[PDB]
Amino acid sequence: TRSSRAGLQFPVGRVHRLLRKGNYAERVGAGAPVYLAAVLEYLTAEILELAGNAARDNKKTRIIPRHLQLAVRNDEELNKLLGRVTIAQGGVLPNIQSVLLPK
Amino acid sequence: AKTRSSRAGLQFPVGRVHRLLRKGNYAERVGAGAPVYLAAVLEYLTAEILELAGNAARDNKKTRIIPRHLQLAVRNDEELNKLLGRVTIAQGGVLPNIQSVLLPK
Amino acid sequence: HRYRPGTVALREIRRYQKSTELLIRKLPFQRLVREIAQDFKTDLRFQSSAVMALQEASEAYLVALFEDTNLCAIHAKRVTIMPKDIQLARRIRGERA
Amino acid sequence: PHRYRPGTVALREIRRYQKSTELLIRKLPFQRLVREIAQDFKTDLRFQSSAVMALQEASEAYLVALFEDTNLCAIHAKRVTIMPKDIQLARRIRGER
Amino acid sequence: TRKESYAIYVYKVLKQVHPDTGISSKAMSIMNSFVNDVFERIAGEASRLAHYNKRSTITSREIQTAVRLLLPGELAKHAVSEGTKAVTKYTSA
Amino acid sequence: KTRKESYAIYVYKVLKQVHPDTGISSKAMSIMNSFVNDVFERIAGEASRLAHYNKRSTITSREIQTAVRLLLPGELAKHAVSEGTKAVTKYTSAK
Amino acid sequence: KRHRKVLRDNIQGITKPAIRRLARRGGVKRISGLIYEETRGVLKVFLENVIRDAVTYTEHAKRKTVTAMDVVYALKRQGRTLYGFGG
Amino acid sequence: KRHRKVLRDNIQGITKPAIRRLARRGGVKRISGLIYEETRGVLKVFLENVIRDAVTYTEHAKRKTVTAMDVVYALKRQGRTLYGFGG
DNA sequence: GCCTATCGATGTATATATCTGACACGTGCCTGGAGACTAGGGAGTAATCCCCTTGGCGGTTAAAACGCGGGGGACAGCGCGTACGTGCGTTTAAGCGGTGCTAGAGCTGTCTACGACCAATTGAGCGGCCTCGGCACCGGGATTCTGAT
DNA sequence: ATCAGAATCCCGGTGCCGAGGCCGCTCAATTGGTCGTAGACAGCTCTAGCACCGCTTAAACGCACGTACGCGCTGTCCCCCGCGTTTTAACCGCCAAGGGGATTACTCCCTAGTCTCCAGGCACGTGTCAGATATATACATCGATAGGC
Repeated sequence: TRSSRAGLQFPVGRVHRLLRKGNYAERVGAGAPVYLAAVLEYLTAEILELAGNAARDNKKTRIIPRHLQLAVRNDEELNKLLGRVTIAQGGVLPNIQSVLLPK
Repeated sequence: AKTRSSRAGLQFPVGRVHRLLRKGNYAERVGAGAPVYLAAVLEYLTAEILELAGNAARDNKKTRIIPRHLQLAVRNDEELNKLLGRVTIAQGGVLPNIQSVLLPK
Repeated sequence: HRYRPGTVALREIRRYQKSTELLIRKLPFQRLVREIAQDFKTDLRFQSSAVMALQEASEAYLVALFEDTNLCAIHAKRVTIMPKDIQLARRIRGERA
Repeated sequence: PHRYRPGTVALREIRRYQKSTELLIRKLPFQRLVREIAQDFKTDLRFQSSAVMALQEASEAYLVALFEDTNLCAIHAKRVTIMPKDIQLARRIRGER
Repeated sequence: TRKESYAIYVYKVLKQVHPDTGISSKAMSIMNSFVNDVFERIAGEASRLAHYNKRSTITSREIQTAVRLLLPGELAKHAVSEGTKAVTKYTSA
Repeated sequence: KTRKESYAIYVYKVLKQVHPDTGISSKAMSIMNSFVNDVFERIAGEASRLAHYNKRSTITSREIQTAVRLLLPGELAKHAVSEGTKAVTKYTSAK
Repeated sequence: KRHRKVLRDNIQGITKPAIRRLARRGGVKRISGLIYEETRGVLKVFLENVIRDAVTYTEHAKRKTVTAMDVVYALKRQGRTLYGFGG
Repeated sequence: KRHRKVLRDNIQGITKPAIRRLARRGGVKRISGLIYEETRGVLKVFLENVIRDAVTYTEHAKRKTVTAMDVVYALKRQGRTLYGFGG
């Protein structure tokens, strides 16, 4: 299995089938989907690392769709990647502008 | 005849479009009805724009069509403004537009 | 007692931004979604998830309009948003020309 | 001495530049500015003649559509002068940060 | 060397519509970019539709359900009319 | 019946490596299932245009590296090149 | 009281405190009164542009049921991609 | 006069009446004075986001010359598609 | 104290006159579209399957609706005063052309290693089943603000 | 800064049902051999890029005057918010189908495939008029102090 021969978690073959059946090219090189699964794996490992910190920020052990909305919006480099994506059952960030507070 | 563009009654190519569908990796089996349909829809859009350019090109009294005329036509027509919403045309200028607040009274 | 005007709304904004569920009523929304289907094709059916997904892209468009509108009505030295503020904030985003 | 009322040369200036279609920024200072930005990313970069031109048209129309959308915010504040708080509003509404 | 373009095919449509109107090269290079820009908008959309519906082909119907998605109300209602006039005259031929 | 494919076990394997004492709701599991297929369509959808611009017909490992540095922002692209190149280099040396 | 009911216009189903609850999430302290006639016109002109895409996906697939991804694949056309609803 | 020249910062090459000519095309009658320090910061942060894409297309194609469609194919990534410059 | 006035003052519009540049137009020619054919599998069609959507009713229960009173805000008008525009003379570098080389694009021509292709084999990964504990949950006591003095 | 008051905040007890394993099981990933094309590599013209100067001519630069904005002020009106209380429709729960989604298996036409071919469509030259540019020429508008209401 190529998922362990590169030392990854995501399936190399399922991605490699999705690059041939998906008609993204005529030929798909063998170096491509092994490189592609790590890019997805680091980006998935980036999201849950900041999602799970929000779980301990509210003293929970399971990840609900609120904590993913808290991680992506607080981050500055993940928000440019998902600036147009809305997340279902997420709410918004708690912000109050300066003129709205009582004097 | 031999050419498919006459057999569809068009002017745009069909065999060129049929090659430019297959080698573009869109799908495995391009059906032979689609380049007849696709070359027609490309014609009507060009027949929409070139007719609207020469309307405004006549109003500045010029025989040729200039990119100022092409910016002036496709920003005037609302049905073309919704298609070309975020396309920048080189040598375009703008539409003439002054708001009513800045004018003197 | 009688609270002052302002500290009740500022308890709502501290409450609704903490919460994360739907703020539009479900059955009046799905009667709205069904009734604009008749202008394009009659006799359509809708799954129970498809008018749930159509709410979360309707709720998260008005919220991301009112957040853009409130920054406009701040900027004109006011505190109250207005229908003239919305038609500015729709003009700049390219939605309404 | 002849002198127009302040606020009338600009009205004749607007009705000249909306008729012309040439490039307002000159071709030589824009050519030297493009080369210094690429030097932080890659050294030893040549440029085609069109790629200085084709960068310039997409740099001007980004500014004019910005100067169209920072004008309306200044009218929204009952003003004419586009003070620089208007631009940092007008990029926020379009999502650019 | 050889560069495929559309400059003759925009010209014959131009003499079909405005028979006395010339066109500059800078205006012709816009349409040659514009004709190609409608192509990947439509064919990029018709490719996404056939993969979604588990098909593996692009017929003349998938173009018709990609044109109505892109173009607005008054423009798409005439493109489907002129498209169906073109296919039927080909299948009669 | 219908057997659908997903990314259910693969995200839950990754979450346990960086957080052992952490569960995940199925509602969030549908997000990361839809997050990866949004990203992987965006990268490979960009990798099709890269090989087509240079008139080539092969997605090798290079076009993904010049698609990762395009989509992703400034800081995240410096990591995914480093994570990506290490993955192929352990894969090429192994058999 | 009954002789005939009101049967209001189904756009007033998005009620006046419901719109008010949306602006409180959007960080607005004080709302006008003429906005309640306005924001129904925004949501009606917005759901028109999504359901028109949602029908044309379903009309092509020869179905009668606008499912979840006849909305998500319609929203991705408009660039406002939704997550969480599978696929 | 010469002992050393100024050699200004190349962002002041986009001169003060040049920016003023851009706002006159954009339908602005009266411009502020602090805007000339601002709009150089906008154009520098804008050309950074295009040339970063323009290099990475050329760096992949093993060339040293950012041609016309290493800008047009970089602008189409940002959604602001340009016409007229071929292809 | 106001509308008109009537000036020359700068500013565009309009006039023909002359001319340079790209615009079409002709040619030869070659790559690629068309004719032709045959094999295969995707798509059509029928048929059967069982979810699941639409229907309305009952009941309930909290949100929606209606009204009032007041106060905070939108609103306009006023007076300030500076930071703008305007114009002039002065200085400067963009424009242009013109030298100078040569990198570097673009080209052909080889040639071999890579990935498609196919068949064989088995286990990772699916659905389904199943169980247990994380979080909803409230009630009380504990707190933190709020408005009023 | 104090006072009392509503409204969160927590602590804890409860419990429910969704997540967490478990198992079986099959489509699909892997291993393997075959294979021919794409692509890497090398060698080759040569067009376009870069660097400086030389030079004319325009825009940019700067400075002062002042004036119309921006700006903050007061006052005033009212249109909002906030609470209190009827009112109604939403949520939930259910009955009750049955259309249609989505399953199967089959048939066949249509597409891809290679083959042979042959002009449509290219590059390139080549006249030539269509706009570029202008100066003149008239006609506008623009303040400005003038006049009379």
